[PDB]
Amino acid sequence: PTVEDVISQVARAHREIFVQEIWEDFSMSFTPAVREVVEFAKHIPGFRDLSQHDQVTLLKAGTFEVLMVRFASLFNVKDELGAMGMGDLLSAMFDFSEKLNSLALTEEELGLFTAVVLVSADRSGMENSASVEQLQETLLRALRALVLKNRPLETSRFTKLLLKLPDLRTLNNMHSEKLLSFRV
Amino acid sequence: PTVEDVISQVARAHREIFVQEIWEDFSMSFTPAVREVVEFAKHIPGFRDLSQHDQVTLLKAGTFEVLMVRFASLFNVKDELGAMGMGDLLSAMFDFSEKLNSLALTEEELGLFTAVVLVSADRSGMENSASVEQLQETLLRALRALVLKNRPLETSRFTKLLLKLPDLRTLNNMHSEKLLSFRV
Amino acid sequence: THRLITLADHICQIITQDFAR
Amino acid sequence: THRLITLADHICQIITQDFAR
Repeated sequence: PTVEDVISQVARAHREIFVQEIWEDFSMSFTPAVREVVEFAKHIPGFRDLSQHDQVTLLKAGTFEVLMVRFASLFNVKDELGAMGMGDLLSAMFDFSEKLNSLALTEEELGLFTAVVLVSADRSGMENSASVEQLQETLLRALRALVLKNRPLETSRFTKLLLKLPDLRTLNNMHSEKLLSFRV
Repeated sequence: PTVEDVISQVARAHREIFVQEIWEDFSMSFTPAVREVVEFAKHIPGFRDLSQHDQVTLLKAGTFEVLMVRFASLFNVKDELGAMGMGDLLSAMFDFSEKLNSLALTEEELGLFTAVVLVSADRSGMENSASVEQLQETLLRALRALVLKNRPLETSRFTKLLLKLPDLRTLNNMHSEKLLSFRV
Repeated sequence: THRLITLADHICQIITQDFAR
Repeated sequence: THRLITLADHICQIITQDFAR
């Protein structure tokens, strides 16, 4: 659809949807967060035209990275929780978010960036990888428009945002294997 | 008994007796180690004349600190295992052992120091705290003799060893609450 | 007792459970 | 599943079990 519809639709969905006791507490944070990401995805123009398999494959591949972006905003200035093994994670999450906040993304930019991250996940296992890619390009097209309407003289603004993607792949490849804990 | 008997007896006992897969592996290291400490204690002249309650009370109070001393030798030069939450522990254990190794204790000195650590544990709960104290003094008496026969010009050698005790109390007070994990 | 589960495996479980509801 | 136990509590257990044998 039109660049304006996509921006509007995504931004709206983003606005609406978003001792060892510490480890248990962190551990159960993820369940509602993952469900928030799943609901957001459903509001992304074209996501629910992908096959069930491809939808599910993208969320599995891309949800951790989206959570890295969401934590980013939910961080701080001050900021510990090292002793649970979430040390190098939440400390990696802090440094990433610092970087992200330097861009000073508006809520529309952040919402649309977040959507770009989800559909920019690794595509190993796609039934129709081409459909996933058309969706990615649609979203990146909108993001580029948005960013250039917003800041015409910063022409590498979109470039900087796109550079967050390798970073997210790295955080993903290093920390998605961190252990959670749930009292049986 | 005589200073020579104590040194001999303790030194001998010391010589004779001494992903998440990493966390499980570390976790089960402690069980034989704790049993080694319990057997050592039984060879300490006068330990088994303390009441069962006092014996048990000392091992509970003092075994973690003894393990800190044992790890000390079983460390290295190079040296990771941060991600399990044993980060600030094994890293505290590294710095303590560095300090300990600078003294360059002989095996007799280390053996007798180790015994001093066990019986120098916090005495909250002692049926006969005076008996525990006479034992402590006996062992410190021997250690002082030993250290001064060995290095007569370093007169603060025994002083430096005694300064490891507050350190051990601190490591104890900070890290004894670290979580272990055992597959049920 | 506790269930120890990787952050990645928890994510797939929740996605799977969410799509089966 | 797993049992999560503090290093301190594991130590007392092992001492207790060892003295009861």
